[PDB]
Amino acid sequence: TTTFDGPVAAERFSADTTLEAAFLKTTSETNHAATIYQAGTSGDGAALNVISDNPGTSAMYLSGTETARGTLKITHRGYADGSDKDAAALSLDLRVAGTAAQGIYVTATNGPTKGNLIALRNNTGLDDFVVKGTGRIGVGIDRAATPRAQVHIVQRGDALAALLVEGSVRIGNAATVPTSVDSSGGGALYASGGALLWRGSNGTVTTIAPA
Amino acid sequence: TTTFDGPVAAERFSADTTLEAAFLKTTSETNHAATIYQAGTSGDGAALNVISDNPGTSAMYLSGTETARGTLKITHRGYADGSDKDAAALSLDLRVAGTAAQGIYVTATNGPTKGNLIALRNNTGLDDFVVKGTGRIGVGIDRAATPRAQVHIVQRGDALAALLVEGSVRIGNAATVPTSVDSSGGGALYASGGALLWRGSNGTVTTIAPA
Amino acid sequence: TTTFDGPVAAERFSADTTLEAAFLKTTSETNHAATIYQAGTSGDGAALNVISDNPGTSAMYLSGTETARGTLKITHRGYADGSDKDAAALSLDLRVAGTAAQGIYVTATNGPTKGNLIALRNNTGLDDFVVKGTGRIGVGIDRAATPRAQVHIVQRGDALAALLVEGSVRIGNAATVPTSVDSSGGGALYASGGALLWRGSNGTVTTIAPA
Ligand code: NA
Ligand code: NA
Ligand code: NA
Repeated sequence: TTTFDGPVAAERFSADTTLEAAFLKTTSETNHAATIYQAGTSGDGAALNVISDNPGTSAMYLSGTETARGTLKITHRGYADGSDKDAAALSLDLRVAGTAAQGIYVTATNGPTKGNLIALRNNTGLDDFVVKGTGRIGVGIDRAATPRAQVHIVQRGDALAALLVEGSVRIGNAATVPTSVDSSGGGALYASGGALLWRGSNGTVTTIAPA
Repeated sequence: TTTFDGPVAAERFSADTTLEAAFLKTTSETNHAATIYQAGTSGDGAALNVISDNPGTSAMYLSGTETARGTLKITHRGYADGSDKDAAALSLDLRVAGTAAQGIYVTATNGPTKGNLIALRNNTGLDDFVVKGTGRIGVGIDRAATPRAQVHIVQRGDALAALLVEGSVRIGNAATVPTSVDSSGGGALYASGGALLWRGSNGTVTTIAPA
Repeated sequence: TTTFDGPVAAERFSADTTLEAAFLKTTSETNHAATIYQAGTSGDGAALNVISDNPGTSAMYLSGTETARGTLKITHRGYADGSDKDAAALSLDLRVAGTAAQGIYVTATNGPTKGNLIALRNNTGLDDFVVKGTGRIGVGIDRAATPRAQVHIVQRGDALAALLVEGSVRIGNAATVPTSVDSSGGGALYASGGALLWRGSNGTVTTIAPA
């Protein structure tokens, strides 16, 4: 063993070992524990290449305790001319035909979070796609609004419909008969005893078609 | 070149080079290859800061061969008082106006996986949002259940509707006329020859409105 | 301080410090800046283990400027026998009961991207689930096609319906009355003045049920 009381600088560091090759611990209010930087401006060089051959353990663990930031924060620095149309911030490949591996898995093992499970926020003023902690889904709703149904879709822009279905729509019997409609007016379409019914905004209930 | 036959300890390691700055290889059944740890409890210090200026290659590659874990596993250690409402496990920023970069891209280049493409599982007993390997989507279905349509939504909790649409609903002609309904009863709404039809649970088929 | 003019090799590198423990900078068109490799084929060893105790800063930052690749690229090397049914490429755990932390957050802080916010592409020829830069959503649409509504669902495979709703469907009044239908034929279902209406493919408009 060799102990340097100060910093070491070198052209390169390498270890091929049965010990843990690196343990880098920093305690500071200003310094990161590690910076890895690829300054090349072309070629086949990444900043960081991580590989595991061990099937019994995650190739990589990341744990944080942030109050107002992402545990992993990924920035893609794009191009004003749109020459990055084939790039992504995050790309996942599930390789090997026959695999049953999942793509993205999100849970909360001590109990449900009160925060959004996913929030895609590209267009100003909107939640393009959001799944709330409650499980309700918004599609084009006002940003940070509470969805007013299990799934809430708003027709935006020059879209000609809120919803297109190329196929049939099954509607199960409602467990509770509606007594109201949405604040956007219109009405409530539901099944009751196998029949199709509409409650309109003025409170008229019509059986449209029988069981 | 300098070869240490044993471990090296130092106050800091730095390299500014044209070689690969670090190669850390471990072969073990108990040791990780590398641990990076920020022990600070406040300030602007991260554990790991990775940057690339090379547009021709991913800033970071991660490859694993896990049988029952995530290739990247991210844990956010939260707070019982909800003081982490602005935090996230994963945060992506697509910067530079004019960019055409994508957010999240998932595929399976050797053939389709049999596992879930995404599974958001916050609430006990439920799949809040799941996209199966088949492409079917569940919203509030029982956890791990097979969706019973291309998209299957269940009205949960105190939601007043399964689906709210602020706009019109287009229904294309069904390629195959329904001959059955869902196990939750109710019926099947479909278009046929431009007309709107309902099949009820007792098998009655009604043309509600003409083409 | 100690300066090595050449490469250093050792059995292990460790630092427990108040400085940044590691700064690894490479400028090259062929070399990565760092490779971390777990060559073990069993056990509890990961390649990389990253931990932060600092709540004021992301545990990990990643920044890239790719034109045609992912900033973070994750590959899971699977198994032909499906013995990886419990594995995932990305796994997120929001821990601590009471937490309000979010799962996945995606935005574009300089203005909207023109690329897909999320694209799940498992089945050949299809977009299983895609959210376009515009916010439109496709479910089973042809891969890379533009959705023809805010949400566009296609009944695929042996699914018996495009959409199943176990609950009621609220339809708000349409801000603009439809004057056309989809290219898949059928018609347009909408609310108008609290009433339910259908426009069929031949242009007939029927009030199905009153407000
Ligand atoms: Na639009
Ligand atoms: Na609820
Ligand atoms: Na199917």
